[PDB]
Formats: sequence, structure tokens, C-alpha cells
Amino acid sequence: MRRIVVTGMGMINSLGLNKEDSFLAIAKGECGIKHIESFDASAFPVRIAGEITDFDPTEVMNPKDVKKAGRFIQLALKATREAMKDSGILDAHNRCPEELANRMGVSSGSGIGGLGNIEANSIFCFEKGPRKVNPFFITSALVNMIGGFTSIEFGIKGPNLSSVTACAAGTHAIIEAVKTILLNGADRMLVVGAESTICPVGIGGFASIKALSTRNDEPKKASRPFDKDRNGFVMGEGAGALVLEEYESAKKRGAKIYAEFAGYGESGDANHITAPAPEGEGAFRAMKMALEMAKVEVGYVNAHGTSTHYNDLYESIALKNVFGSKEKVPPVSSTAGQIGHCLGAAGALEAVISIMAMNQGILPPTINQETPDPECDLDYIPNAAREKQVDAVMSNSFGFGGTNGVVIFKKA
Amino acid sequence: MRRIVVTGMGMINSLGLNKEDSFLAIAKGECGIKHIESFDASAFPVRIAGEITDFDPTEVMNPKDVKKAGRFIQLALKATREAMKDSGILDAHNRCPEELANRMGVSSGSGIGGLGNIEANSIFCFEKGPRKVNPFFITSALVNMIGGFTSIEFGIKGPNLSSVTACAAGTHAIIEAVKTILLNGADRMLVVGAESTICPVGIGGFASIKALSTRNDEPKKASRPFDKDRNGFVMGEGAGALVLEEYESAKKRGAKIYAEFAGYGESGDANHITAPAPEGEGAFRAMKMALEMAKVEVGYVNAHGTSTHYNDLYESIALKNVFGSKEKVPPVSSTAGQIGHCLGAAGALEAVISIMAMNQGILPPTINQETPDPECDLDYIPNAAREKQVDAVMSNSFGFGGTNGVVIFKKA
Amino acid sequence: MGYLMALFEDIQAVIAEQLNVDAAQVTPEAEFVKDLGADSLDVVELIMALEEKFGIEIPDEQAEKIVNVGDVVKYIEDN
Ligand SMILES: *P(=O)(O)OCC(C)(C)[C@H](O)C(=O)NCCC(=O)NCCS
Ligand SMILES: *C(=O)CCCCCCC
Ligand SMILES: *C(=O)CCCCCCC
Repeated sequence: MRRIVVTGMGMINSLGLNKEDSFLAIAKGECGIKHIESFDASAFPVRIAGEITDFDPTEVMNPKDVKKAGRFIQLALKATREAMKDSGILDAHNRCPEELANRMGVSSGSGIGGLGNIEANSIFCFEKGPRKVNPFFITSALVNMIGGFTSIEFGIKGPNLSSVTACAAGTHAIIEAVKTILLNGADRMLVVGAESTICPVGIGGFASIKALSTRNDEPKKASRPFDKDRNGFVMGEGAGALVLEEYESAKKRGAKIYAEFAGYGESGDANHITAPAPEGEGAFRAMKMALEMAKVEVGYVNAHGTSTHYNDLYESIALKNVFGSKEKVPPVSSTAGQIGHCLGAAGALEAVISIMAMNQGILPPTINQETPDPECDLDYIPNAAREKQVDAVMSNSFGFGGTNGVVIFKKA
Repeated sequence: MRRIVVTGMGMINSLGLNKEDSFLAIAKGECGIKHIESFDASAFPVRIAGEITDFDPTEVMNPKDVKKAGRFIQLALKATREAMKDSGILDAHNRCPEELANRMGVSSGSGIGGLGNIEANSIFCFEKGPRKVNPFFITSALVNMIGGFTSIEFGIKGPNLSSVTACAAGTHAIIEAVKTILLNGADRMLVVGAESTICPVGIGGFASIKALSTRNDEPKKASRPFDKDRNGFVMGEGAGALVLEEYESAKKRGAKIYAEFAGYGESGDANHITAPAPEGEGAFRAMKMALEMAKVEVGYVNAHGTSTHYNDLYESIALKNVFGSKEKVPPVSSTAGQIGHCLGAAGALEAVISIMAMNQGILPPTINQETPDPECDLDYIPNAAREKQVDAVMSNSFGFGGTNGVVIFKKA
Repeated sequence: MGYLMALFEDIQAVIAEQLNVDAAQVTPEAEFVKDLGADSLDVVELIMALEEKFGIEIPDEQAEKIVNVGDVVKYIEDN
């Protein structure tokens, strides 16, 4: 079986414009959740979000093209540029070498993609008729246009694939990339999860099902995974990106090796469209298959942990059941307190975060742990980051429709 | 070398509610394109579509649940129910047997999913605020809710995956299911591509880029792949579904065997966001990879063939290049004349059509062939079906962003 | 003639911002794809922004025959 390594990483979120500044702020327990400014939320039951306020699209694409890409794609071009440069793979023109281009693909993930663009053109069409629908509407909004713009930007011509499994999309995009390399459909895969849905119909959609925290007065305390006072997730925007390469190809070209891919698991609950399976049953199966595949001792778990009553509970139950007991669960944290839950991008952001934790021996903490929840009785690395060497990390993602994905990376 | 077979099929489109009626009408060269009636298109530049007018959602769903699902999901439930029933897998309660359930997953595909739902809720929030956003909006629009609703309806708990690669999503959904079974992640997969976007902003989006035929006076003559007088595609709605099954497990069950999976190919153009690569180069590579995996003689090609100038031209060039010469191209037909081009569902529909063509020794024709295009010089089975037995079939799909997918099925 | 010239100035301004180019290159003999770096998508969006900035409405078939900026200006002139 082919072995796979991570050779390049990048990420952009509400606490940093690159993976270095972002992880530092996350390990310090800072919080990027702010009062919403990207639209007028004054009349909304939810007025906070993990917004990025220092992102400039004209730094990643020329001004003429900014209009052609939804914000989630602008964020994806930023993160992939970092990862592609980090990997050392680009040639003198910042393109993938031609003799390698056919064998390097892209696997992208998002839950809905350019929602704000659908929303805007929907309103244009309703108020002024179809002739006011901008020509750049469609390709600015489709989720797979992440792989569209990124493949044109870097000239990669391998399998061009897109996962749209809701809040697990970013983790499934990693796994589909792994599957493609394992079956010799590519030697390298750019992986990127990206989501930006802080817009009126985006916030209202999750508010109307009471999924979001309404602690509007304290944006920095709203997102509190596993805490007894958690009252819904806080929506974040961002993108995370990885370069995966077959192990021998990375060695031959002298690649930086952040981690080796170890194992994955995918399952469905077949229970409910938004609620998790009882006892996190589907999550348990995905987690067990990834652990049985990786066959390594996991020292750290980055939980999905969206700070909602039912997710955080049923994820904790599933973790105890898979590791046998609460005492056998490795240190766990959710970084959704710091940057919000970034939906389809979360799986990708949290794989970058998790590998960096391993690289640095620094396990970031679950912030805003103020009141223990007796039913959430794991070690959530509360408030303070933990200095600890680990040899393997596991990241969990679950999505509406009951779809579960788990990945395990191990030390190189 | 896990071998993989098709053991059940279903489809719904503008020419029928099940695969028998639909394929018969398609092979006879009927046409399901009609004037748009599902919204008021009287002020639109494009007023024709492949609308399904005899579909009753209450026949597939409890009437109370219809409101919970975008139309594309309703069509997916119709097609998957037909294929599941067709497979003989279901127990007395029309659910997957509990001891097979963990190893049967679902691979779904769509380009945008519930666009009409997003458009409607976007207008509600804009005119009357976020309190007017329906709580069923998100779970009725997300693309992966195809897999969500179907996995719940059939009790299938394996990998729950979703592809959003635009007009290639249906074919990529087949390929992800194949890869999953090849890597032993499942023994059976339900595959379904589904799309329903005949709504103001969906039609407006494609007319804004001048991709749609404006032959409004003659709906049944507007869709004419490879014809010299083609002038854009006609949007269709529908869903196709397949049950894939590892071969030994199918034989043990006594399953019927429609076909055996033989090969696939995936590539990206890395060229343009809507136009194909020069000479259909990405299509060429995807077709070449599929053909070299299958190692069979392909006797029929269901072309992507949308009735656009660029696609039909560059698909013909890439076909000629991959088989060697015009004479060495197998019989080729596009069925988009008959049912419209169905976007994310096209690849799933067209795999069902291709396999049925194999089963019955009847190759359906490319209709409305009235004026030969000198640049489109292949054998397109013009106007009338051709009675000819074949031992393998190939189906092509290409999408915005330059993403290509090809699959080959062989007789079994 | 002066009215035509002012119309041409406005059209040139609109084309410049859309394609992100100087008013220098947008001369009556300039081709959108060859001389201004625009693709079909850029062109249809330029045509839209001219219909909105000038309140006009170019029918589908006219926009078909648009090669140089002179073509656009002369259509807007027939009006
Ligand atoms: P421009 O000359 O690029 O025109 C834009 C349009 C929308 C015409 C575009 O190039 C086009 O025709 N794109 C797709 C053609 C097609 O059917 N492709 C198959 C994948 S959708
Ligand atoms: C996560 O599973 C909740 C839904 C994510 C969809 C994308 C954001 C609208
Ligand atoms: C096909 O490639 C065209 C775009 C994909 C479907 C989008 C539906 C709005």
C-alpha cells in the first residue's frame, strides 16, 4: 500500500491570515469571534460570528478577478497559496511543474459555498428580473469552483474532486484525496476546505432552527465546547489547506514532512437529519475504523465540538465508548471556542491545527470552560494549552444528514 | 481487484417516472422539453426546460415530509426507491437488513441542490427579516441531504459521501462509490445523482452567460447535440440511481447483475472556469485513463453532449483523438436532446441509460440531427435508435471548473 | 457629432473599469479578446454594465456581433 505524507500547509481564519499567526493565537486561547460587521445584523437574533476583518482579496488574485469568486473561494486561494508555497513544489512561475501537473489533483470541500452570492443574485432577479443576474454568479458560487480556481491558479490537472457533506466536508475532502492516491489516481493532491457564510440568509437559516448561540453581548464567551453553559455554535469563516504526496515522491524531491497519513473512517447514522445518533453511534464506528486502520497510539483528539448541547454530549459519549472508558480517552480539545465552528472548512482547519500541535508538542485548549458539565466528563485541556509530545493525532467531523468522517495523522 | 457489479437501477426524468418508461421513450427519440410552467418565465429570454410534469412527491414521501426536502431530494428518493426495490436488498419493512447496514453506504451527487429553496428564503429574509426564514430551509437545500434522506429511508449506515463537481457530479458520485468499495470501505453503495434547478435565478444564471438555447418557439427542437444549428443547452431535471455491490457478495445474495464496473478516469483542465480545454485535452486524458483501466472494447459512448457549441465540438475532437480516428470512434450518442442536460444528475442518468442500452441491444439516438456540422463528424446514431449488441459502454461528464469524469461498464 | 463623442467617452470609461485597463488601449479599433484581454464572460458582463449605466437594452442578437469597442459604441448610437 502506498504511504502518504503532508508536505505543505496553510490556513486562514478569524485569528490569523497564515498558519503561523493563526495557531499561535489559538494555542494562547485568544478568540476571533466578533460582533458581525460584514452585514447589518442589528435586527437579527444572532449578531456575532468568527469574521475575518483583515483579509484583502486583491492580495491573492488580481482586482479584475475578485468579482468572479465567492469569498469562500478567495479564502481558499489564500490558504492554498500558502500551502503550495510552503510545500516548495512551485516552479519559477509559481505553477506546478508541467511534468508533474497531470498527476497532481485537488480535493476541495465546502458545505454550501457562495451562499451570499446566491442570496444577492436571487434578490437581483426578484427585484429587477433575470437580466440583472450577473454573468459571474454561477461560477462564483459553486462549491467545486474552489478546485476550479485553484487548479487554474497552480496548473494542476489531476483528479479535481469536491466534497459537500455539510460540516464534515473538510474532513471528507482529505479522505477522498487519500483514496485517490492510495488507488494510484494521483501522486499528490492539494486539499482545501473553505467556507464563508456570514450573511443574512446564512445566519437566519441557523437561527431559525435554534442552532446558534445568542450570547450577543460577549462574543468572546459565546463559543464554549463541552461547557455546561454552551447554548449553540458560533459561525466562523476560514479555509485550511494541505498538500498530500505519496511518500517516495516526497523523499525523492526532498520534501518537508509534517506528518504521515495514518487512518480514516467514514459512516452515516441513518437516524436524523440534524440530530446526532443516540450515543454518537455513527461517530463511534467512524472513529473505531480510523483507529483500527492507523494502528497507532493517538495522543491528542481535536473534537468536532461545536458548543451545541447535543453534539458535544454525543461526541463525548462516542469517545468514551471507542477508547473503552473516560480514563482511556486521550487529551481532547475543540478549537471552535477560539475561531468558531467553520462548518465545511472545519475539518480542514482542524487537521492543520492538529498536525501543528503534534509538530510543536503544544496541545491547544478548549476555551471558556467555566462550569463543568457532569455529562461531558473528559479532559478537554481547559483554558490553558498543554505541553505534551504526541505521536499521533485524530480529528473528527460530523455533518447534517448524519455523515461522519475521522482522520488520523502520525509523526513523520 | 475487488470486482464490482450493478444490481439495481432507477431513474426519473422529463420522459418518465421509472427507468422502463423513460428509456423506451428515449430510445424512440421522443422529447421531454416543454415550455416552463413551474415558475412565471414570461419575461425571461429562456422559457423552455426539461420539466417533469407528472411527478407527485406524496407518492414517495409522507405528505407532511414533502416540505422538508428540496425538489432534487424528492426526485432522488423516487429514483433510489426504484433502484433499491429493484436490487432485492430490502426486507419486509423496505429497509436494509440490519446485519448488512453498516457495510452499505451512499454516494450522492448534485451541482447546487436546493437552489429554489435558497432563492425563496433569501427573498423572505430580504423582505420580512430573518424571522421569515423557514426552519426547514437548510436541511432541504444542502446537496448532501440526498444522502441524508436516503440513508434514513433505507437504513444504510456505510460511508455517506457527496460529490458537487458541477455537471460531472453524477459521474464522480459513481467513481467515489467505486473507490470506496475497492478500498474495502463498503460492500455495497447506493449511488444517486439528482438535480432540479428550474427556477428564476437558475435559469437566469445560465442565460446571463448565454449558455442556454433560446429556441423558445420549438421546445422539442432546441436540444440537438452535435447539430450545426445547436445554440446552447436546455436545462433538465431528474435523478438516476444505481446499486453497486462487490461481486462475491452479489452472487451470494442471488442478486441480478446488470453490468460490471470496468474502469474510470478523472482529470481537470486547469484552463478556464466555464470553457473546455483546447482540443478537449482534459476530456481526452480522463477517457484515456478509463479506457486503459477497463481493457475492453467499448461499443457505445453516451457523450456528455450538452448542445453547446464548445462542448460538442471539443468532446468530438477528444473522442477522435482518444480512439485514434473518426472511424475508430464507437457509436456515440448524447441523450440530452431527449431529456435536456440534467447538470449534476446527468452522469447518473446517463450511466443508467448506457447500461440499459447494453442490456437491450438498443443504442438510443442523438435526436434533432438536421444539419451536419463539419467540425462534428462522428457517428452520432442520428434521429433513430440502432439495434446493436455491445459488450461495454462508456459515459462522459464534464463540469464548470474543467473537472472531467468518465466511467466504463462491461457486460456481465 | 459631439453627442456621439460624449457617448463614446462614457462607453470607454465603462469598458476600462470592467476589463481593468487604461483608457489608453480602449480605442475604436480595439478588440475585446485580442486587444483588451477579455473573454466571453467578461464581454457579456461589460455589455450588461453598459445596459445599466445607460438605461439601454441591447437585444441578444446584436451583442452576438461585437468584435471591437467601435461595434459596442455604434450599437449604443443606433440606440
Ligand atoms: P465563452 O466563449 O467562454 O462563453 C461562455 C460560455 C458560457 C458559452 C462557456 O464557454 C460554455 O459554453 N461553457 C460550457 C460548454 C459546455 O457545454 N461544457 C460542458 C461542461 S458544462
Ligand atoms: C453542519 O453539518 C451544518 C450544516 C452545514 C452546511 C453549510 C452552511 C450552510
Ligand atoms: C455544469 O458544469 C454547469 C454548472 C453546474 C451546475 C450548476 C447548477 C446551478
